[PDB]
Formats: sequence, C-alpha cells, structure tokens
Amino acid sequence: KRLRPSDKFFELLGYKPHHVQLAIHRSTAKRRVACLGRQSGKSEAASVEAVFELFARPGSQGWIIAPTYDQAEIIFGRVVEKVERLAEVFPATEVQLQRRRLRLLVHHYDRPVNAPGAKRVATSEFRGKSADRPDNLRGATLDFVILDEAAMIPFSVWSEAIEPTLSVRDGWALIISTPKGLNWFYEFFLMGWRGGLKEGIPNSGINQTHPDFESFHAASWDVWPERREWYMERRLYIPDLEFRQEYGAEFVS
Ligand SMILES: Nc1ncnc2c1ncn2[C@@H]1O[C@H](COP(=O)(O)OP(=O)(O)O)[C@@H](O)[C@H]1O
Ligand code: BEF
Ligand SMILES: [Mg+2]
Repeated sequence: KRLRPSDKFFELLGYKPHHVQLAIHRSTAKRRVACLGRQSGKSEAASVEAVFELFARPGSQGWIIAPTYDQAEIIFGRVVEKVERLAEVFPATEVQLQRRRLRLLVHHYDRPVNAPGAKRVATSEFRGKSADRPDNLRGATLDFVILDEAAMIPFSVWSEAIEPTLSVRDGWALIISTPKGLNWFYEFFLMGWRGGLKEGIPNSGINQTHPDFESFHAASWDVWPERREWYMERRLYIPDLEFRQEYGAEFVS
C-alpha cells in the first residue's frame, strides 16, 4: 500500500486544498510532476506533503529541495509552523528544532509524552536543502524528496545527488514547478501526462508515458478560479510569453 493524506489530516492542519492540490496529494505515483502557475499553492502543497510524512509515517525521512538557500529557509519555516501547530493535537509527539541546520525532528512516543513510562517509538526527520549548495546534498538515504521550483534546479542535481537518495527505500519524489521551457522538468512532466492534447504543452497527446509517473497541469486561474481576473490583469503589462509561462504554466522554450 501507499499511504496518502486523509480529509481529516487536511482539516487538522486548517488546510483546504484546491482541486488540483487534492489531485496531487491523492496520487500514489512514485514520481509526481506538477506544472502549476505562480501563486497557485506549489510551496503550500510541498509543505503539507512534508508534514504528512513526519506525523503519519513515524520514522520517515525526507527533504524539500529548492533552487536557492533563501527559498529553502522560507519553506523550512513554513513547514515548522505547520508541524508546531499539529504537535498541539498530538500529545504523543515531541518536536526538536535545529533551525541553523534547516533540520527538524518529530519524536513519536507510545503514549502522551507527559505521561509515566513513555517510550520513544520513532523519530521522523525533515530538512530544507538548496540546489545552489550541492555539497550539502550527498550521503543521504531518504524515504521522500520534494523539489520546489524544480524547473530552476539543474538536471545534474536531480540525477547525481537527489535521485540516488531514494534507491534503497524505493522512495517517492514530488517534482513541482512553474515551467522554464523545454528542459528536464518538461521531459519528466511528459512522462506522466495522460491528459491528452492541451494548449501550452508541446506534443501533448502523442507523448510516451511511464507507469511510475503521474503529471498535473494547471494555470494559476485554473487552480484558483475565484480570482481569475486578478491573474488576468497582469496580461496587460507583462509580455505574452512571460505571462503564459508564469501564470499560464505553459511550456514555452
Ligand atoms: N489551498 C489553499 N488555501 C488557502 N490558501 C492557500 C492555498 N494554497 C496556497 N495558499 C496561499 O496562497 C499563497 C501562495 O501559495 P504559495 O504556495 O506560497 O505559492 P506558490 O504556488 O507560488 O509556491 C500563500 O499565501 C498560501 O498560503
Ligand atoms: F510565488 Be510562487 F512560489 F511561484
Ligand atoms: Mg513557492
């Protein structure tokens, strides 16, 4: 089996996923590739996936990798907030923060941590990592990785550093980004794209797929149709190709 977050888990986080987020979260594919527009909730979904593992699979170890250390810092902070809030309603957990290392542990016990005879059962681990510091990415064995703004991460970093961390455990990867042309993120996206011909996806509908891959595509106004006009105003003062790529989530060049 492959464990995925329940409606109840989302509620306990005060998290109401959009339909696209819902689709990403329920997928059991070992390689999930999500091509989404700016401000659609990519980083949010990433943080939620990390929290689920820490609490729902005691002992799990994984990373979110972002392109730059500053982004990794930010998203590490966002995961910390969610973990600390959820630890409130889980008496049998104890959180250990190592902020200067962008490292976080969640210790699981066999009973409320406050109670007599509490046995530590498992320790979950999460870290924020950055593609601009590839020396930090070696030596690890992990259950999951999440690549945030993956299309800005060099392919070599995925192939040489990140993917090998998943081998022993047959761990999963979530690869999420606003697109940046026809680079490796585009190639990986196509491997999981079964949605047929779609505007903004070159050669969609005639692409070959792999069973371990599942792909998701939505422009910022498709994930968040409520505020379609807010996104569309940017159309009038942002160049066409840039608007189409950054909010449309189109693969351009
Ligand atoms: N399902 C959601 N419900 C409410 N707010 C959301 C949801 N998803 C994302 N957000 C909020 O929208 C903003 C952008 O999300 P974020 O993940 O940071 O953007 P991006 O997709 O560009 O990474 C944030 O303030 C975030 O809290
Ligand atoms: F502002 Be989002 F992370 F693209
Ligand atoms: Mg983001």
